[PDB]
Amino acid sequence: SLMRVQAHIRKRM
Amino acid sequence: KDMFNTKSSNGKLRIEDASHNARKLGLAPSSTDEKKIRDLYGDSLTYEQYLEYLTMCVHDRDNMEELIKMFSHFDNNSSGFLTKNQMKNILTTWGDALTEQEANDALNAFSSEDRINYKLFCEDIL
Amino acid sequence: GKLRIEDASHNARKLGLAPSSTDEKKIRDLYGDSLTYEQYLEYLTMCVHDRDNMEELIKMFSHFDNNSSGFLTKNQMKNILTTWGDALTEQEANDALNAFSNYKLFCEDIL
Amino acid sequence: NGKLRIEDASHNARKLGLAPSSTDEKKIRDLYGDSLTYEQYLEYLTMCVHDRDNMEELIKMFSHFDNNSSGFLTKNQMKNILTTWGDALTEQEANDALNAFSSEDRINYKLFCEDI
Repeated sequence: SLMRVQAHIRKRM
Repeated sequence: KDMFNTKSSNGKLRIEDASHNARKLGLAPSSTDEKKIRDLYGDSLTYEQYLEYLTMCVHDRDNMEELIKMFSHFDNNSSGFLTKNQMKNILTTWGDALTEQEANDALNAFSSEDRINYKLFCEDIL
Repeated sequence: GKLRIEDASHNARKLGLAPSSTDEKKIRDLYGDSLTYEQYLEYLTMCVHDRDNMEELIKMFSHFDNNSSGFLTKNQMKNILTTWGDALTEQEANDALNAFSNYKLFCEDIL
Repeated sequence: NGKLRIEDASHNARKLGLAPSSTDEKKIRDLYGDSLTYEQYLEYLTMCVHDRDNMEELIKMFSHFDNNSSGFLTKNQMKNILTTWGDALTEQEANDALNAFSSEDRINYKLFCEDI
């Protein structure tokens, strides 16, 4: 989902 | 049956060679599932552990397929790419919405001034 | 079992991993008319080998194809398969070549 | 400040569990000069994976022709293998690589594969 994409983007600081 | 295969090999199976097998099966194991399979069973796998690793790789291919399929719904430009503008609209409108700046920073860190390959984007994210 | 063998064969086909006629026979003989998930992964692995062995037999004949870009004789292909690169046994070379009389049309056939 | 990307790209790849060979590092520098964008970095990782996959195809062939399971093949034997199977190399490239590992005519293909 898009929720996954956003959480991964954020994990890259 | 493989006409060209030797005789040797066992006492476990190197996970690099397990990733090789999955890739030939039409999968694409990432570093994340390659890391958690090390951080669970080690540098080499038994046959049962190899099956679990393959299952893991099936889930991640299905996940990537869903994402690629998702972004393609906004592909008005025939096929292939999406603009940073369309991309930030998706990322700021829905879910745990990123802020305008967070959307800019991430897309600017990825690549080209106005055009983003969403297939490679999903590959990287997963 | 959980999926039908012909559904399993169609799946491999559209993965660019076409099963050989002999592989279709053997898989049914081993597991019946349907496959479990594990048996299907085994089946796919066999198809992988079919594809690889096909590409690497064709390339082997390309190394021996100085005769422009046509073919070779039954005798010299038997020597490539048996004595030069022992891809398959002498009896397996004899019988399979008896299905004719080019190489990349032969390799695609013994699938 | 900016003393070139490729060295850092190789470091990140090693941190991810990958291991870029000397050949891998030569190839990417030939393609995109001294530094990489993030997309060019992703292609780098993909290229490493493909090159390791290609290497596994060849260690399979090298083993096939190693009859008495010696672990050894001659240069001419390997040259023939390298120029026909996998991502086939040219004759020029093949024994060029063989003559860089080299010294002896018989080569340990196991050690040769894990060094390219």
